[PDB]
Amino acid sequence: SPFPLTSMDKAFITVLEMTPVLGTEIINYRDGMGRVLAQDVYAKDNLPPFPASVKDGYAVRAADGPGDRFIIGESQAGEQPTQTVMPGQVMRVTTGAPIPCGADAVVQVEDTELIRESDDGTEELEVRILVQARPGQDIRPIGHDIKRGECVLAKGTHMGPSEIGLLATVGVTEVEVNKFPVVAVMSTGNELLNPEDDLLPGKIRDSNRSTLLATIQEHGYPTINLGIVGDNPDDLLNALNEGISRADVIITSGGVSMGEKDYLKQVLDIDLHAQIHFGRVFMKPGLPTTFATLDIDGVRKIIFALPGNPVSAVVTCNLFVVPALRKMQGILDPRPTIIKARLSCDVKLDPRPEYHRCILTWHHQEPLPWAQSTGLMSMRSANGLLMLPPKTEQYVELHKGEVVDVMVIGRL
Amino acid sequence: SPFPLTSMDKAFITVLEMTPVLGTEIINYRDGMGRVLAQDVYAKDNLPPFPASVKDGYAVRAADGPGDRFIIGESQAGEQPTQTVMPGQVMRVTTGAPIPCGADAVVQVEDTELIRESDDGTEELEVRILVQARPGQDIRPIGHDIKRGECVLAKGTHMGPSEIGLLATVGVTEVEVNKFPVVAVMSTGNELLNPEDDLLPGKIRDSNRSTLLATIQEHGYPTINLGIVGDNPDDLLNALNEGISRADVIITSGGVSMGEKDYLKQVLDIDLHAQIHFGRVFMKPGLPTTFATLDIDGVRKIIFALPGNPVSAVVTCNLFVVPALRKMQGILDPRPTIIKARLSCDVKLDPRPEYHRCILTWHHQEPLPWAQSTGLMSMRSANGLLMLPPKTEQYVELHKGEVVDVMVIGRL
Ligand SMILES: C[C@H]1[C@H](OC(=O)CCC(=O)O)O[C@@H]2O[C@@]3(C)CC[C@H]4[C@H](C)CC[C@@H]1[C@@]24OO3
Ligand SMILES: C[C@H]1[C@H](OC(=O)CCC(=O)O)O[C@@H]2O[C@@]3(C)CC[C@H]4[C@H](C)CC[C@@H]1[C@@]24OO3
Ligand SMILES: Nc1ncnc2c1ncn2[C@@H]1O[C@H](COP(=O)(O)OP(=O)(O)O)[C@@H](O)[C@H]1O
Ligand SMILES: Nc1ncnc2c1ncn2[C@@H]1O[C@H](COP(=O)(O)OP(=O)(O)O)[C@@H](O)[C@H]1O
Ligand SMILES: [Ca+2]
Ligand SMILES: [Ca+2]
Ligand SMILES: [Cl-]
Ligand SMILES: [Cl-]
Repeated sequence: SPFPLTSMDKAFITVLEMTPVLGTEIINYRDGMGRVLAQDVYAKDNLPPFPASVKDGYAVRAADGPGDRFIIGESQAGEQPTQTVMPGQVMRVTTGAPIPCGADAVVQVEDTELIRESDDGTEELEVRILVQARPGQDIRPIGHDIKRGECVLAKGTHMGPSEIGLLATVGVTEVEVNKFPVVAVMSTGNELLNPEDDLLPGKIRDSNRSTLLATIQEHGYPTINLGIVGDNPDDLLNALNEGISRADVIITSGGVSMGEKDYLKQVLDIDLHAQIHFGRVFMKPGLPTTFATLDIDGVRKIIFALPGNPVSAVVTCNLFVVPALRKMQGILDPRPTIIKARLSCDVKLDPRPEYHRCILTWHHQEPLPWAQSTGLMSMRSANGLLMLPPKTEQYVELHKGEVVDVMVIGRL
Repeated sequence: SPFPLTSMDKAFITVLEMTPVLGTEIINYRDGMGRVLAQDVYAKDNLPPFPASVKDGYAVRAADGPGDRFIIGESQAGEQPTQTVMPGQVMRVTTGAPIPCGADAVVQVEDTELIRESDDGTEELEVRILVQARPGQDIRPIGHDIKRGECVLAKGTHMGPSEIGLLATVGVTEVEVNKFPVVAVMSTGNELLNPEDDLLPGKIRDSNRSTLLATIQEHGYPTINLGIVGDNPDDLLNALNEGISRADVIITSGGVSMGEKDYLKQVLDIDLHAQIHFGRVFMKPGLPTTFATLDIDGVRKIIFALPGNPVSAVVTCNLFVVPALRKMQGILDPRPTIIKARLSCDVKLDPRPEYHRCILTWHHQEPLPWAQSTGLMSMRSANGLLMLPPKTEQYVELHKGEVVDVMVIGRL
C-alpha cells in the first residue's frame, strides 16, 4: 500500500478523535503546574475568616462621627482581639488584622491625628478622627473574597501559578488531575550514530531523537529514550514492543517512505497489529507522516511515525503530536493557538499547504507581529510555524506584509 | 523614610541595570533547554559528510542521457559504496545513501522503468532512465548543509529544541552556558499558616509562597522554600541571611508598607547593610514594592521585597522579578514581550499606571486578540498582564474594543 494522501484537516481531526484522555491520579498541589483538574475544588473556610482591616488605622464606631477618641488597645495581624469597642473608643488596627467587636468601620491613619501618647512614645492614647466613616469602610467582611462552600476551581481547569496559590489559600493540598502522557522516542536508520560518536564512513549523527525529546520535554511531559534502531523489521518490532510496555505514546522518525529499506508501516500493520489511520498527508514538509493506534487490554496506545528529514520531523511533531499530548493530559480544547502575523518576505505557494518555522516579533505600536521565517535575530529560537495556504489558479504567491496564520510553538 | 515614589519606568530600568549576569558552567547538550550559550559552537564535520542522495532512485552519469542501463549494485544508507559507475551503468540509491564514484546525478525512481530483473524478483538488473538528468540533481554535496569549520551557533543564543538538535548534529555534546539563578522565596506575617494547616483564630493560609515559587518554576529556574517568617526583625534577618547563603535571588512578600509591624526595610538597610534602590513604586497594584542589592565578596545578591496582597505579589513578580532572572541567566534582551490587544470591557484609569491579569484570545480571522481581565473561559490560566496608562485630564477611561498593551506572562 502506497497509502492514500490524506488532507491535513482530515489527518489532524483523525489524530484528535482517535487519541484517548488519560486516567486520573491524586497529586500534591505544588506539583500541579500544567495539570488539568479532574474534580471541582471547594473552599471549606471563609476568606477572610474574620472581618479584616484593609488599612493601617483605627477600628471605630461610625455612629460616633469625627472627633477625639480613647484608644483602648491594638489589633495586630494574627491575634483575635478580646476587647469590645464602646462609644467614644477606637482600637488601632493594621492591614489584615481582625476587626474587634463593637467597631463597624476602619479609618485609615492618614485621616487621623494623634493627640495623646505615653511619655515614652510607644503607646498611642488618644486620636482625633477627622472624617465621618461609612459603616463597613476599609473592612473585608467574613467571606468577602471566598465563602465556605464555594466552588473555587472547576474540573477542567488547566492550572498555572495562580491556581496553585488558590489551592494553597483554601487548604486543598491534594487534588485529582489527569495523568501526563509518557512519551517514548526512537530514531531509525543504519546510517545513524549517537551524538556522542565520531563519524564513520557513510554515517551521520542522530539529531531527531534529541530534537523530539526536547520538544516534548518543553511541554512538561515525561519521556523515554528508545535509542537508534536499524533498518530491519525484527529490531523495529522489538523496539516498538518496548515502547508500548513503557509509554503511552511512541514517536519514531525515519523509514516511512516507500524505500527499499523502509519497514515501519509493514511492522506496524502485520507484526504489531496496529491500526494505521493515515500513512501519507498532503502537506509540505511531511508527506509520509503516519499515525496508528493499538488497543491492548482496554488501553489505547498511540504511535506517530514521523518523517526522517530533521525539519519534517520537528514540524510534524509540533502539528500532530503536541495537540494529541494535550488531549491525553486532559486539556479540554487541545488545539494550538493561531495568531495573525505579517510575512517578512515574499513566498511561493505549493499545491500542498506549507509549514515553516519562524520567529514572531512585535514592533513599536504596530498592531500585528511580523513573522520572519528561519534559515541578533539568530539569538532567538523559533516560536512560530507559518501556515501557508495551498496555491490556487488565482493565488500563487504571498507578498511581504500580507497577513498569514502562525501557530505558536514557543514562548513569545 | 517613607521612600520616594519611583516611577514605573525608573523602577524597571533600575532593576535591569543593577542586576548581574551570572557566571558560566559546562552542561550536557540535553540539558540546554532555555540556556544561553556563552561560547560560539563550530562544526568539526561536513553535513552531509559524503555526497548524499535526496531520493530513492538511481545514481547515474548525466552525460549518458536517457536510455537503458545496467544496474551494477546498490548504495544503502550507512554503507560507503566501493564500486565506480562507468558509462552505461547506474547504481540503485535510497534517500540519505552515499553517491558512488563515477555518478554525478540521481534520477528518482518515478522517472524510470525497471526493464530487467532476476527470476526471483529480488535483484534489479536493468533500468530505463526516462529523463535527462542535470549534473548534481537530487544530490546533497559534501558540506551542502553544514561545512566543517562553520560557526553553527553564536554565543548569546537562547536555546530551544532545534538548537539542541543542532548540537547533536555537530557532535558538540558539552557546551558553556550561563548559570540559572537559584531563587529563594519567603512569606512574612504573624497571621500566616502553612497551606497544610487548619485555620486558627486570627490566621489565614500563606498563598504567596506557593504562587511565587510556581511562577519562578514555570520559567525553569531552581527554587528554595524559606517558609513563613514572623513580624520581628531578628527572625527576618536570620531568614534573609539563609537566603543569601543558599540563593542568588531572594523574594519576600509582605511587611513593606509603613505599618507598626513592618520591619523588612529597616532590616535590609540597618542589619543586612543592603542598598535599597527603591522602596515605593507609583503603580497600581504594587505601591510598596522594594528592590535591594547586596554586594558580598564580589558577588551581587538581589532582593525583591514584594507587597503582601496576593494579587500585588504575583503582578509585581511578573513585572520586575522575571526580567531580572532572565538577565541573570544570560538572555541578552531580557524584557517582556508586549502584544497589542482589544479590551473586552470598559475600564477606569487611575493616576497610576495599572496592571491586571487577563486572558488573551484570538478570534476567527480577526487580526488582533482580545484581552479579557480575570475575575469555559475559567478553564484557562492568565496568560497576560494588561498595562493600562495613567489617566490624564483628556483620557479618564478606556472603552471596549480599544487597543491596549498586554505583557505576555503565560503560554498563549
Ligand atoms: C480543521 C482544523 C481543526 O479543526 C478541528 O480540529 C475540528 C474538530 C475539533 O475541533 O476537534 O482545528 C485545527 O486547529 C486550529 C485551531 C488551528 C490548526 C489547524 C490544524 C493545523 C489543521 C486542522 C485545522 C486547525 O484549524 O484550527
Ligand atoms: C521604560 C520601558 C523599559 O525600557 C527599558 O528598560 C530601557 C532600558 C533597557 O532596555 O534596558 O522597557 C520595558 O520593557 C518593555 C519591552 C515593556 C515593559 C515596560 C516595563 C513594564 C516598564 C518599563 C518600560 C517597558 O517598556 O518596554
Ligand atoms: N534521526 C535522524 N537524524 C538526522 N537525520 C536523519 C534521521 N533519520 C533520518 N535522517 C535523514 O533524513 C532523510 C530521510 O530519511 P528517511 O525518512 O528514513 O527516508 P527513507 O525512509 O527513504 O530512508 C535522510 O537523509 C536520512 O539520513
Ligand atoms: N503569604 C501571604 N498569603 C496570603 N495573604 C497574605 C500573605 N502575606 C500577606 N498577606 C495579606 O496581604 C495583605 C497585606 O499584607 P502586608 O503587605 O504584610 O501589609 P502590612 O505590611 O501592612 O502588614 C494582608 O491582608 C495580609 O494578611
Ligand atoms: Ca532511513
Ligand atoms: Ca503583614
Ligand atoms: Cl518529509
Ligand atoms: Cl499592594
